[PDB]
Amino acid sequence: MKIGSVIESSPHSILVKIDTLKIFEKAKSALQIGKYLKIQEGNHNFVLCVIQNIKISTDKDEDIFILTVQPVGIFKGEEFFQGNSMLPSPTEPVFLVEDDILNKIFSNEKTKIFHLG
Amino acid sequence: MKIGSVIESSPHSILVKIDTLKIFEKAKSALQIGKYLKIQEGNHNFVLCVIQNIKISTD
Repeated sequence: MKIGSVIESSPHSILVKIDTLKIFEKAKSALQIGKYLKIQEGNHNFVLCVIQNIKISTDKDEDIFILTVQPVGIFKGEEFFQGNSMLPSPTEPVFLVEDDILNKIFSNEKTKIFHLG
Repeated sequence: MKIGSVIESSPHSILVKIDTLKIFEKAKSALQIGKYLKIQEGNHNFVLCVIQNIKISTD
């Protein structure tokens, strides 16, 4: 919906399809190797994944963008967990990710904060 | 029939098919990690099968 939908799947990797032209160029800053994405995976959950490979298909008049992602965890409500088993199926949109949630993940209340960089 | 038919039979895996998109939309809630399906296998002896973390391959 926001950027695209998932097409294929596997017990180790997830394959995502992204529309071309305006959508890719508008949000090309956040579409790089090593960054993060979130997938709906049902109704109220969300699965966090990291980008590993980006390709463009043009042969046989099939111009489209294809991404490979690997999950890292699932956050339910306002808290983050690790080691997710439930995984998304096709017709599931991807809704990008912001930086405030990343700040919340890496710096929780108390937890004996020790800064690194 | 109910969901689909069998494409390939092999000693280690069975390749199955789904008829159309409406069936997939209705049964999306039951095709995911660790879900179970049964195949006819002759007259009445059903065979239980297991599927992986996600169960799809759109082609």
